[PDB]
Amino acid sequence: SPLAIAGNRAGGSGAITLEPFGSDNTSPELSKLHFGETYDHMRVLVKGYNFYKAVLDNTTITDPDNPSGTVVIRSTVPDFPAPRGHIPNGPDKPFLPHPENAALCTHLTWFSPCYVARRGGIRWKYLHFGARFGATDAPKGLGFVNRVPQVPYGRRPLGNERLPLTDVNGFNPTELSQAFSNENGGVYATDLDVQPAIEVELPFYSSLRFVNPRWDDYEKIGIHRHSIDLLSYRTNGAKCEDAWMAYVAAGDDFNLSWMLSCPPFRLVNL
Amino acid sequence: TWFSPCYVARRGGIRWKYLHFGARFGATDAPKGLGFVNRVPQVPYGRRPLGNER
Amino acid sequence: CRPVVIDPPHKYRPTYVGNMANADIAEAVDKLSLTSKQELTINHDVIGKKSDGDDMHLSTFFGREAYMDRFEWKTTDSYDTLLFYTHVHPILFKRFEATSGDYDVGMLLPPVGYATIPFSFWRGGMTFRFSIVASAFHRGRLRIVYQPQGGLGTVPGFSAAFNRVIDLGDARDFEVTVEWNQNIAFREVHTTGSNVPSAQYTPGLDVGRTSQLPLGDQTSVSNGVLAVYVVNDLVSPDGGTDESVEVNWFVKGAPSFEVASRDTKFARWSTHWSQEEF
Repeated sequence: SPLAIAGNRAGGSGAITLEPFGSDNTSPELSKLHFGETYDHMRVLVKGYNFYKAVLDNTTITDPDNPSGTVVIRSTVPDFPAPRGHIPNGPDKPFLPHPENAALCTHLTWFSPCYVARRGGIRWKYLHFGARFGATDAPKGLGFVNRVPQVPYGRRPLGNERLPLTDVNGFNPTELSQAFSNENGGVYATDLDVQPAIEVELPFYSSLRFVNPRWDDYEKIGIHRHSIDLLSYRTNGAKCEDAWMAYVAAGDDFNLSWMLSCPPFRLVNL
Repeated sequence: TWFSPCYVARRGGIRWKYLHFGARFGATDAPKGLGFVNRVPQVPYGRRPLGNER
Repeated sequence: CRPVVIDPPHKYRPTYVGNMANADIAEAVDKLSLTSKQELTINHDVIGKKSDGDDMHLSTFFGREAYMDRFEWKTTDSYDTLLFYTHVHPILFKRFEATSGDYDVGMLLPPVGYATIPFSFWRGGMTFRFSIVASAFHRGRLRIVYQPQGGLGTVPGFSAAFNRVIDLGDARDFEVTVEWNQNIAFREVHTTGSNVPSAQYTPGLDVGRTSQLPLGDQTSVSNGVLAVYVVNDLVSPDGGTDESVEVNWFVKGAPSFEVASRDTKFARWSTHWSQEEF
C-alpha cells in the first residue's frame, strides 16, 4: 500500500521507471548539420516582427458631414495586438451587429494567454500606402505618432476621427491648433515623401505591477493607447484612400511570469 | 546550373537580387508601390502553389 | 569652416524599413520615453511567487503533464484484445461542444502540443504515464507494445518488437518514455484543415469515441505507434459480465525534445471561441 500512495502525488514523481525505448544519443554538432542554429528559447523568438491588422479609416464615411479638402485623419489604437476574432467591442464594424477585429494571430497573441502576468514595452512599424482612384495622385503628406496618457477627465476615445483645417481663405491658425495638442510625451514626426516608415517603441507606464494577458475585451486592453495620424490633401469625405501596415514585435523588457495552462482555440474565418 | 549537375550532393544557401521596372503604356505613370519577399515553409496541408496569383 | 575634408567616400545602402527577420542585431528605433536608458526588471519575482527559472524558456512547455482521456478494461475480455492505440506525436486534439446553452466548438492541446504549433519540424522523446483505477481486490496483467514504423494491424508476438508486461497488484501508475527511433533526423508537425480533426487515438471516453479497431497511416508526422494488449484476464471478487475498470493516461515531453523551424499555420486561428457561430 505504500507503493500505491507514493505513486499518487502530482506530477507523476512516484511512477515506476520502465527501462525506456532505446537510448538517447545526440551530438553537440547536430546544429551544424541541420538548420544552422537552435530554437530553444522563446524570449529570443518573440523579438521578430509579424504582420498584423492593416489600419484603415472606413468607419466615418457614413455620416453626410465628414470634411474633405486637406483634412487630418486620426486613429487611436491599443498598445497590444488585441487577439483576432469577434471580440465583444471590435474596432472594425462597431455600428453593425457582431463587431469583429479583422486581424491575424501573431506570435504575441498565441503564447501570451498561457500566462498570469504581462509587463514590458512593444515595438511597432507602420508603413504607408494609398491612392486616389482617379483625381491624379497628390503628395503623400505628413505623419505623426504620439502617446495618449492617462487622465481622469476628457481622455481621447479609440479611433477614427477626422478634423478639418481650411476655410474660405485657406489655412486657419485656429483650426490647426484644435486638431493637435501639446504632445508633451508623444509625437515622433516625419515627412512621408522622403521617409514612408515609422519605427516607435512604447513603454509600459502602468502604475500597477502587471496586467492580465488573458484579456479579450478590446477596451480592457485599450487602457494604454497611442495614436497614428496623417495630414493629406485632396481627400474625399465618403471614401477610404489611405492606410497603414502594422508590424508588431516585443520590446527590450517584455516579460511573462507564470505559465498557468494552455487555453482552447478554434479556426476562425471572416 | 552549369557546374552543379556534375555532382552527387548539394546543400547551402542562395542569394538573390530583384530589381523592379514597369510602365503603363498610356494612362500616365502611377507611383511604384510596395514590394515584399517572404518564405513559404513546409506544411502537410494547404501549402501555397507555384506562381502567378492576383 | 577653416579646413577641408580629405577622407575617402563610402557606400550607404539606405535601408528605409530596417531588418524584420533577425533577432540579435540592434535596431534604430525611437523610444517614446524621457531617457534612452529606461528599463524595467526581468526578475519573475515581482508578481509574488518564487521563480523556478526562466518561464519564457520553451523547456517549461515540454515537461508540463496533462490528462488526456480514459479507456476501459471490461473484465469480460479475451486474453489478447486491443485496449489502446495512439500515434507518438505531440499534436493530439480534443474537441468539445459547449455544454451550456448555445452552439460553440473548441479544441485543446497538451503543453507539448501547444508549443510546437508555430514550428514545422520536431524531434525528441515523449513520456507516457498510465494509471489504473481499481480496488485492493483486483488482479490482472497488461502489455505495452511499440512499433517504430508501419503500425500494428494484427496482434504481434512477445519479443519481435519491444514489449513490457506489467501486473495489477499493490502498485499502479506506471510511466514509460519513448525515444527517437526513426531513420530521419526530424519529422513534420500535424495540422488541421477544418474544425473537426480526425481521430488520433482510439477509444477516449471524454470525446465519445469507442472504436477499438487500429487506425494508422500517419507515418510522416509521427514517431511510431503505441498499443495496449491484455495478457492475463482481470479478476474481480463479485463477478463479471457487469464490471469494468478505467485507466487514465498522461502525456509529456522528454528532456530531449526539440523543435527547429518557423511556420505560419496558426495565422488565422484564435483563442476567442466564445461567440463565433451567431
